[PDB]
Amino acid sequence: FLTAVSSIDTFLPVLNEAKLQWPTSALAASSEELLGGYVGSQFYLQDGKYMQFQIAGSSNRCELRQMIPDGGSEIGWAVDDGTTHTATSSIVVPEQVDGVEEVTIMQIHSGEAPQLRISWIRSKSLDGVAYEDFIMSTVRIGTGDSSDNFVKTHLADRTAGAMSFQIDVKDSKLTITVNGNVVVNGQDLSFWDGTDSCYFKAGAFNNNPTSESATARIKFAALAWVDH
Repeated sequence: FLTAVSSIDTFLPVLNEAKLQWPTSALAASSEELLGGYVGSQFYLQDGKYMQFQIAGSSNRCELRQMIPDGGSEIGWAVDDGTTHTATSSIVVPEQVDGVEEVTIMQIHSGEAPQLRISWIRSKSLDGVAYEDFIMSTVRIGTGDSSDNFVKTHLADRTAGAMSFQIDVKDSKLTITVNGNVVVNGQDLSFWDGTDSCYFKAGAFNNNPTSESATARIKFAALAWVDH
């Protein structure tokens, strides 16, 4: 059998506060199943140290969804409760195979929409400028579909080596730090004031692939979700 992510200590804190959704939004493994050695080609310990997610198919996913710790049910939090909600990761995004076009690797999501997606993108124009093989943030500042509902930012070109991300939400402001540098500084989340159903996600959520069989693959060297 492939080696399970829970066979080492590194990911136990996040697995204790997550369920796995795979290959759709439906539950694949409870927190206790994750801590108890759930494993497959979609979710296994790679190179002895990475929690690796793999998924093919349009809008399919292999993704952790934040839960109340210690076997609890789904968590929901607010963007302006006075605390800081923080997700920290170290991610190796390998070169993606032909057919994979965009992979969402971290989110803030709520009952009805994603407040934030961090995604790898093969190629895209942002604000009249072309970028290739890069990491992007997409923030929703409304629920509609026109462009005024989104703020998109080039976070970094994809690197061979691990790339760290810190997502901080405090007092209706979002900050994203990449490799220790603030890239998104205090993006307004006040559109979501009153929402108490937000939560973190991380893994691989395959968006708009050109082929249904192309398998997205994302490796986490570290992942934690905390409330300060």
